[PDB]
Amino acid sequence: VGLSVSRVGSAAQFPGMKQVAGTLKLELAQYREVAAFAQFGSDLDAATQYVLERGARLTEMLKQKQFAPIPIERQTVAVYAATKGFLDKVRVQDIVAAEEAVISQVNPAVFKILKANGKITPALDAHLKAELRKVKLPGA
Amino acid sequence: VGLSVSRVGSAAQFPGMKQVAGTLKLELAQYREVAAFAQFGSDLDAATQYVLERGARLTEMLKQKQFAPIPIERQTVAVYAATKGFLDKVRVQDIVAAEEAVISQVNPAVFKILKANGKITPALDAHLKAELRKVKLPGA
Amino acid sequence: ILGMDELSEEDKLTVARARKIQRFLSQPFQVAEVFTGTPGKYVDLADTISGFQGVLTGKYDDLPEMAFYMVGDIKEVKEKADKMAKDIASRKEADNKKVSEELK
Amino acid sequence: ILGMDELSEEDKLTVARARKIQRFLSQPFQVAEVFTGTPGKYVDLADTISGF
Amino acid sequence: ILGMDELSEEDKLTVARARKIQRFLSQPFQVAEVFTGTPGKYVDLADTISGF
Amino acid sequence: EAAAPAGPKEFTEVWNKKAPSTLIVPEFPSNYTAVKAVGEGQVHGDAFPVNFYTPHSILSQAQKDTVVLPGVDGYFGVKASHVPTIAQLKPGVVELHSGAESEKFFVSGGFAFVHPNGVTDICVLEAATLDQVDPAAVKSALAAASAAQPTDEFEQAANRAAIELYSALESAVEAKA
Amino acid sequence: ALTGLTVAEYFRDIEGQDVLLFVDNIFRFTQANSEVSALLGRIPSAVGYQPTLATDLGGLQERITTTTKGSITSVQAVYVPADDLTDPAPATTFAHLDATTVLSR
Amino acid sequence: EILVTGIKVVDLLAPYQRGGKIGLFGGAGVGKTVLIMELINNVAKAHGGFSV
Amino acid sequence: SNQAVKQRIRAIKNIGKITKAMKMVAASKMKNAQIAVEQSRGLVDPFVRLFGDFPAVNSNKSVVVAVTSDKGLCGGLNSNITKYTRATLATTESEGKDVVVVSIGDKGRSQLTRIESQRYQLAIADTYKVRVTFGQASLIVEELIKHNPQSYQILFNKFRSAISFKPTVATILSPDLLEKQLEDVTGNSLDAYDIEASHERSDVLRDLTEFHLGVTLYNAMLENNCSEHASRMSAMENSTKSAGEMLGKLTLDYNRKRQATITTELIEIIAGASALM
Repeated sequence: VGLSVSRVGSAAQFPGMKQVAGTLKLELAQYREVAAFAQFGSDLDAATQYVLERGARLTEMLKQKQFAPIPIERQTVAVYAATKGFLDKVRVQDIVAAEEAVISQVNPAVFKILKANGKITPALDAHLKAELRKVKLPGA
Repeated sequence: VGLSVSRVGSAAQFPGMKQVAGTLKLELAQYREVAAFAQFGSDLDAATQYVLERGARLTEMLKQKQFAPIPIERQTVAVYAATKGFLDKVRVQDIVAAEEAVISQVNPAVFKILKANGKITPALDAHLKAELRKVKLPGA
Repeated sequence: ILGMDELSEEDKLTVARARKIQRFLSQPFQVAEVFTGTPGKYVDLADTISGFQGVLTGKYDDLPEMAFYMVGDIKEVKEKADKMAKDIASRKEADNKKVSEELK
Repeated sequence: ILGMDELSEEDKLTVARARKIQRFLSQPFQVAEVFTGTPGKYVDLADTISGF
Repeated sequence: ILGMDELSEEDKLTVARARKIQRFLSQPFQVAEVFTGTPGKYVDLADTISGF
Repeated sequence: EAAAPAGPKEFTEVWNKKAPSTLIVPEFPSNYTAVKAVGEGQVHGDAFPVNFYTPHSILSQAQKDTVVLPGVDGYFGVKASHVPTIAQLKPGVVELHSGAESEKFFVSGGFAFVHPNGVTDICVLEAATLDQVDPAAVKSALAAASAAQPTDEFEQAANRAAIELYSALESAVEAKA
Repeated sequence: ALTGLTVAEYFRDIEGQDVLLFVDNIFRFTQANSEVSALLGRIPSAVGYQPTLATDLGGLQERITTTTKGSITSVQAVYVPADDLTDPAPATTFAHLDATTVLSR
Repeated sequence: EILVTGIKVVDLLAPYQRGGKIGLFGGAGVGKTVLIMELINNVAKAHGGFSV
Repeated sequence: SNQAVKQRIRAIKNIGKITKAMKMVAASKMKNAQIAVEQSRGLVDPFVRLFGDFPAVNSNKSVVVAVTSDKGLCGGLNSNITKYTRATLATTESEGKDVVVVSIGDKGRSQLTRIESQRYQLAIADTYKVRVTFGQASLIVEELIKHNPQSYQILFNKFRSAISFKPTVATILSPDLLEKQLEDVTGNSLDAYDIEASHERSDVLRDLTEFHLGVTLYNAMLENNCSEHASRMSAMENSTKSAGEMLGKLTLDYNRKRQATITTELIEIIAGASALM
């Protein structure tokens, strides 16, 4: 994600993604910087460890299995529920279950709204904050 | 020795020399990995320094003297003397003084038997196990 | 090969000054704001000479490296150092008093 | 890298001797007097053999 | 660089497991029984997956 | 009298105010010990715990029922619920007894403590066992010590310590079982 | 190796069998084709190789496939010239290799 | 699909694609010819196909 | 120009084997001190369960001792306690006390002179030449005892394991001036300990705090030695990885330069030949 740039598509994309995607870019850039700064674990600052936890969480969120297309409405929710909290309860491991878990356990009515509207309205932002806390997450 | 290989291998090696060269190149292969550690001579590990001084035994054993062709029996006698440990009392820089203190010292009885025999019999092995003990090697 | 630990203290001073003036040549552009969201900054020549003379002599040695990254000039460096310090503690407290109850 | 502290006083002797050898393989020539400052030496062979 | 008895119990069980797996990857080959004596053993796939 | 309320747990909050906040608080030797002084108990019968120490070794930390310390007012024995004690020891023998077994260790001079919890902390520099000492050169060592008598007070103190140490070694080598 | 492919193709298509092939040291087939394409006067390509390297190696490796009749699985030993995987002979070889098997000392 | 050659390591770890190409990074004396002969013997014994 | 990148590969590869040797040296020497540190840990608990732990006391004169290493291959060790020296010397100053900063080790005078030189008096070097011995500790303690401060602070890294090095302040107070004064809680908590000394308590506590300073300074310059071997181990396995990745990048650049040179000098021959015939 450091060398991969596409500057015609940014500010030309799906804006409901683009709300959380800039924050996602900053968290991935911070994870790149602190992973370069800690190629080996000897110094613990207890707030940079929040970055090193969040980045290894988001790296596990973004990676996927082969031949598996994911539509943009099932992608905005899965990056929304990871750029924010709602997923720090697992260490790093069962996010491979947690992404399909949060895809399954949300109302599929919100997917039509987030697809047709184009962006995360506050009328849908409060629903997105509301649904994301009742999740039966398999990670504990 | 680390690069120069024979693709035939030991299959056409002289037997008797095959009894000793396999251990010789094994200790030398351990030596070339424990090489470039002789400059930290003050720091021992008591076993890496044993194979280091044995590699220094054998690497200064195989020196030649400018159109000095040696018959195979004297070669394998000097290799057995350096390999099993009969020159561990000899220091590093006087083995080329200690080779002739084996070859000029033991009788030509063992040499003709080793040439006409074709392999070191355990009777001949025990013969030269004691015959190597009664020679004037430069020890102190 | 060795790291910043092996170097002497004047060489750590040189390395710290060099990293500050190495990040300080960066600026966000007014044409790069179409893919970044950061507003572009025009830097006057007197402000360049002020900021770079200051980081050469050592008027701003207390500031970290990231205070000089993507900044206009030496006023905005300390303005970003104010912002950089502030978020290191205030990071929390958004649980209640939100619009995200159901009835409004 | 380090600087001659970690050779356990066996290799330090040959380092000092090799520095003496590298300095002793200099020779001010009879034609090279106009280059540095020094008149030239025609060194005989036995001097070199016994010196080294 | 630390010692054989140094590592924990969570890893040295895997050290024993890898040191018994890596020798288990070997196989007697039927074309080499003309100078090894032991006859070869052709292994199926499902038996390999289950027994590994 | 005690107008400085110091302490390791108070040092954390007075360290948080002047040092920058990026560093962990440094540790203290109170965090690396658990056997305390006023922790009441630690006797549990006749076996009281013994912390026999030495700068270069630890020769005993197991529990004993009798320890005899060569104190400067004489040898005295330590029991389970012993008195709280700060004892400067003469150069002599300490006596380690756990019961029917008895092992004797010659000590070179150094303090010894008993705290109110019945635990002991024997703190001597060179604790030489009697099996590694000799009875041969001790008389020659005293003959050296009973010879050089100059006027310096420093040499007088060191030589008197030599006489007392060698005579204690003689008394603790001649009467052995 | 085209003669080897012909006897393997007769064992695949006519006999209907599941044939193995062993191209011995495919880098020397690359070297022989480089020699015949430097011989005829064609301009040599990168580092020293023939200009027809990719197509005259793909003329060999693409008769080695599965068929509805049978299959040909080929086990080619690959030697890397300077032990460099940026060299064009292993770079043009490894775009056809499916499974590599490292033998160790 | 997969080609069951019979060896545990080349059927388990790096499987032989039936119909595909195989790379051997051999050397000298590491038993590459014994590996070739055992592969031929196993495929001709089980899968009913010859070798070249 | 292709001769530079081959000799640079030659340099970086032997630097890699040098650090692959010195990681063995440091991780070996960490273990031969490990049969002594827990033994030198024997005398550090009775004094702190006897004297308590009272660092934050308003001393009038104080000798802070920051013991460092000898050879500067530390790796997060010497400058760590150099900043910890001012970080634990600044929270303790409130009324302008006399401060005598003492550094043990050759890498103490190279760093502590920069920040605190006006309060810097003694620099004890070559202390890890052979090993650590208790009479050396008694001698450096006596050279501190020539002056009569009101307290001592001993800055040293506690070797807990090969990853964690938390620096510690070991506290040694002045016997009649501050040690017996700080024990005054509803009388004296020391007087329950019955004295068995020759003279009074006032000159046996002098002997006790001199022994306490000597023991804890011995423990400090042993634990700093073992954590120095551990930190040189943790630094020589980063130089090995660094001279591994640098060697990989230079080997890739050597291969690219090799291919570019052989292609250019082949193009040279073909352009020389086809423009002839």
